Amino acid sequence: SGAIYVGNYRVVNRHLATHNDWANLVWEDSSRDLLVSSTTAQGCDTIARCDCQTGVYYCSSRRKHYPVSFSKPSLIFVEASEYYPARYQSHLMLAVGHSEPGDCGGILRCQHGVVGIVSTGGNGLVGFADVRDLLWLDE
Ligand SMILES: COc1ccccc1[C@H](N)C(=O)N1CCC[C@H](C(N)=O)C1
Ligand SMILES: [Zn+2]
Repeated sequence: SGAIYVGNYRVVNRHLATHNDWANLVWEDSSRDLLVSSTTAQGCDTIARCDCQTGVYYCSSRRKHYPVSFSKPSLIFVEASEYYPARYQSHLMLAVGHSEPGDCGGILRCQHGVVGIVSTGGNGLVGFADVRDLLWLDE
């Protein structure tokens, strides 16, 4: 679990969105596994606006933050899970690192701010849903 809180927005994995998220919906995209809802209080996270390929992510199944090198956002085939059939997920970046299903939502960040959140994993890989192209999150 986990979310990004920027301005009056809450960014979560679409597959983990709550009923309150759907009832206060701003935008959602199943192909990216992202959903954004509106919040009453203002958030403290800042979104990175860069092309960094190194950063640090939070792994809840280890209570640890790990530094990683990650690929550029791309269209990647993701195997069938209990939340989605086997499909191509877009705007996804891969890194070598530990992940388990409940790790989705953990933040990946670089020197400029938040880059994205954990969305996929398995076999010593972790995939992050990028949010750096969503310029409207800052307005
Ligand atoms: C962090 O997730 C994992 C980590 C290790 C092993 C396996 C997993 C998950 N079975 C996983 O990859 N997904 C399940 C949740 C939906 C994901 C998606 N965005 O399509 C795919
Ligand atoms: Zn950066």
